[PDB]
Amino acid sequence: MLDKIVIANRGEIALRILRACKELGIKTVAVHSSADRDLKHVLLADETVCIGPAPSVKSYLNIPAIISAAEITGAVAIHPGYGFLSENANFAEQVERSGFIFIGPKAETIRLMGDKVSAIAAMKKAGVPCVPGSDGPLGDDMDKNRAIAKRIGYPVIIKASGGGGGRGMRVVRGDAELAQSISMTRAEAKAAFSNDMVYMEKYLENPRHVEIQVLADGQGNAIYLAERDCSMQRRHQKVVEEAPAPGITPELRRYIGERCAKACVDIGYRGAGTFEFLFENGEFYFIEMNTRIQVEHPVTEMITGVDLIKEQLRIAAGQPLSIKQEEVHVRGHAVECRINAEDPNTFLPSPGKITRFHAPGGFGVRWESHIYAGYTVPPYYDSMIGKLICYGENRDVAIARMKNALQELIIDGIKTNVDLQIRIMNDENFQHGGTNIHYLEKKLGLQ
Amino acid sequence: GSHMLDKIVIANRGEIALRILRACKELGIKTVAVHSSADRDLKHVLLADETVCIGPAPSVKSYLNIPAIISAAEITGAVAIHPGYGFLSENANFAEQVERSGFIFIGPKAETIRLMGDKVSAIAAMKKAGVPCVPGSDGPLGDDMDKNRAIAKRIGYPVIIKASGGGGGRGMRVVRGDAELAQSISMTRAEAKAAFSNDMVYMEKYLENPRHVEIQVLADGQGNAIYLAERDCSMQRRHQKVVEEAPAPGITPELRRYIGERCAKACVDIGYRGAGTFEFLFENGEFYFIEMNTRIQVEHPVTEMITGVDLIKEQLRIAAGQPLSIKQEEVHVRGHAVECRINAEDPNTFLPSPGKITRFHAPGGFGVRWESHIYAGYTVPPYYDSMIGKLICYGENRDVAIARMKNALQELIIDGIKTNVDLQIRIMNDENFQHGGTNIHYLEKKL
Ligand SMILES: Nc1ncnc2c1ncn2[C@@H]1O[C@H](COP(=O)(O)OP(=O)(O)O)[C@@H](O)[C@H]1O
Ligand SMILES: Nc1ncnc2c1ncn2[C@@H]1O[C@H](COP(=O)(O)OP(=O)(O)O)[C@@H](O)[C@H]1O
Ligand SMILES: Nc1ncnc2c1ncn2[C@@H]1O[C@H](COP(=O)(O)OP(=O)(O)O)[C@@H](O)[C@H]1O
Ligand SMILES: Nc1ncnc2c1ncn2[C@@H]1O[C@H](COP(=O)(O)OP(=O)(O)O)[C@@H](O)[C@H]1O
Ligand SMILES: [Mg+2]
Ligand SMILES: [Mg+2]
Repeated sequence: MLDKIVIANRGEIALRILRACKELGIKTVAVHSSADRDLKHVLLADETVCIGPAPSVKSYLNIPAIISAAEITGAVAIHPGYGFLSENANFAEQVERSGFIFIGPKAETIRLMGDKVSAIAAMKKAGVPCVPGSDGPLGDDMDKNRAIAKRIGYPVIIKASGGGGGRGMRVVRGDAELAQSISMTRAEAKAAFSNDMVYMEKYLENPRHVEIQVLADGQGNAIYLAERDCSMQRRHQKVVEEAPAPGITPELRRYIGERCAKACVDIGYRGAGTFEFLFENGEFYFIEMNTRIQVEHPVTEMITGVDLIKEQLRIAAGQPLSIKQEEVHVRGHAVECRINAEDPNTFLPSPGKITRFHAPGGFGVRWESHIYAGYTVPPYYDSMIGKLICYGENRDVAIARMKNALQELIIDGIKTNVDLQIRIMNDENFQHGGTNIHYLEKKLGLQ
Repeated sequence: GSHMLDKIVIANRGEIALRILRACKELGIKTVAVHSSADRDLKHVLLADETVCIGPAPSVKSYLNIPAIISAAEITGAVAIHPGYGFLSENANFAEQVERSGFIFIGPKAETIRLMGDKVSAIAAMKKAGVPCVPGSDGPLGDDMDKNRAIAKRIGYPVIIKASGGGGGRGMRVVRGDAELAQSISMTRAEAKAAFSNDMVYMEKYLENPRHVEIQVLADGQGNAIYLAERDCSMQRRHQKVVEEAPAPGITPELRRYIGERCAKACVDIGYRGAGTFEFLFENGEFYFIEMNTRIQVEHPVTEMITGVDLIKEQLRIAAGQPLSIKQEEVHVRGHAVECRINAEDPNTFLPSPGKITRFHAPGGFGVRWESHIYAGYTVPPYYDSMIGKLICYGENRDVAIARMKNALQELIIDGIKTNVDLQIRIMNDENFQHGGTNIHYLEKKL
């Protein structure tokens, strides 16, 4: 019944969604900005509609233009991908009210779980352990704020409730920096996400980032698809993700997986989502839920055989999961390296025209990207231009294949992080596995 | 497990040389690329640790230059040579010379190449082993036409003349009656002598309605052997394969086990070592042996997708003296995979299309695998086979595999030369291919 869907996104994820539609005989409508007319998926799409000028605020965040596009092409559903309006409760409400299927959760669920402050409360209520913190928004009373920081114990982190992508988070190591770190985060969050709401959380020094993939049909069925380790980070943003997570025992996998599946049923969750945790000394601590598909979804696909984009579409078309928990089986290992148009050392954005391009191939090699020779990477958007995912019968083979595939990958004409990713694959501690969320920056000697 | 071979010479070119190169690099084996003077810019040559030019462009002077190839191993201090497919891979003289010079032939023992590689000797052995063959001259044809007419009378007059030392569909002519017989034997002998340096021909009954079904084997040479399902390769032009798939449609679990066990038994009985394929004509529920490839095959990736076994790595493990790791009961068929060969030829007149590839884009996505050395800027030489790449698509079922293939072929861009991409698109759209079980004559009849 999903004859035509609007892909409310761009770049690599838009192409990912397009491919899934194409395989399923579903008509595609590519909505794009005036800077994105030459996107790969825009050229492969059945229909195209320019929804605004180059800036995201004036295009991909343009709610009325996106709905109008669905309206005028007579689409039935809208896939928001990740970022942009995918976790915008207002968007979902309006799409559904306009008579279109929103390929994601109900808006009440987006507001419960997509907003971080409310998410933590709902998880402390439902029987999921969280990181000790302010357990509410922070007020302007700075004596009250200091008491909190003393309860949980420095270092602490100030986090934006409406934040994402590593934005709106500042680490506080003592009272001397607390007032100004709160103020600057409120400001950064206000200008980046609207919402100036911030809370306080204990800053964990030695955890790993372990996240649990879930699918739920909104009819009372909910499964978990093992986990992903995403501990290799810079500026609180993921650089390498892998699945399964090393060193996670079957007893722990089942413990935490069942909690997340239970949480989904208890909240009536609908679609794909990810529960993100800080994992340290054998314990999981909930930090946030992404109520949407995630960038790193392919590594889970490769180890399970489950097509998560197709599953999202199954759920949106009103069909229950026909995958049961005992039918989920992990085989092998997959690693994903994000490819970013940025300086390999300074990490400042590198827009420009790609003058030469060559993609890697081979058994277990999966290249996810819209880039091509002669494609100009625009300055307006996130720097991630592609994803390289390698699968292998085991983790050593996955990493060996990634080294090989990074050696084949050519992207000339702009700076990229390919050199960085080769360095990480060659890191003896990454090869042993289980490095923490602070490792990459420590290795790079980043003050 | 034991240490891998330190260093190998890859004694081939094109897509199979790159495939072997990738396997070496995952296993930490150093690579030596021997190449002709026309192949300096091959992708695997550009990736190889060491390169040696073994002669000028013509294959006779380079990839068939036995002493140059062996000398190359010695100069680089390689310990083994992998012959790929074609060229010297089923040349028993080469395998002997390789061993007598102190290197490992990553292949069967030379004795086994003579027994099973030669088509006349292989028919004889299999018949003595109690393996059904196609009725035929059961011996080389001589020069007196009365005796040759008499053999055709016995078996029945669609007959085919086949070169004992032939391969790639070459050195084969169908004969409909007496009038054509003398000239057909004569032309087949002359073609064989020029192509394979062996003018030996035999006569076989020409089967009207069979499918091409072949069984993958893997033997450690120590007495253990397994099979890895079957492949159907019935879509052919000039008796050479165009599309391959695995598993073969209409082959049951019970039937697969029947033929697989017999092939595995045959390996133990003849002392086979390495990867191999037994090729059958499958007609009226019965298998009839036609040949054994005593080497890796072009289409090995379809079997890898549906079994998870890395056939090249297994070749290298076995050549390192490792016994088979994989037991028969560990081998499981999952899903379905299709391969479309990509050839630089006119899609309609099949005229060779050498030249510079000016634009190139590989297909990507879940379940899509691309096996090719080609790149934008690369010149396809006129000296060698037209096959420039292989596209392989996997799905949870055959319908999914075929829809994915369609889409992948549509994404593929190769400008500058003519290719058969458009024929493969016609084939995926063919109602009878979609049905399955089309016979070996279908593609040419469709045309
Ligand atoms: N709440 C949000 N609002 C707007 N954009 C977001 C939000 N969360 C994430 N994004 C954006 O979506 C993209 C993917 O986010 P990222 O955190 O890199 O991946 P993931 O969370 O899927 O692992 C980034 O460009 C990021 O800035
Ligand atoms: N309490 C904490 N202690 C230590 N690190 C944290 C904490 N909260 C977040 N982080 C760091 O920031 C990363 C992203 O956290 P998250 O809350 O999911 O932010 P985002 O919304 O940007 O995805 C984590 O992987 C971790 O490295
Ligand atoms: N006995 C042989 N002598 C020389 N070349 C061969 C021989 N057998 C196969 N080839 C070549 O090897 C390549 C692969 O053979 P082909 O028949 O296409 O694949 P396969 O038999 O692996 O399915 C082709 O170029 C073919 O011409
Ligand atoms: N007896 C036969 N009757 C009909 N077709 C045949 C026969 N033998 C071979 N062929 C056709 O030629 C193809 C190649 O046969 P094969 O002996 O494997 O030659 P090659 O060494 O060239 O691979 C087969 O797949 C089949 O389609
Ligand atoms: Mg997060
Ligand atoms: Mg053959």
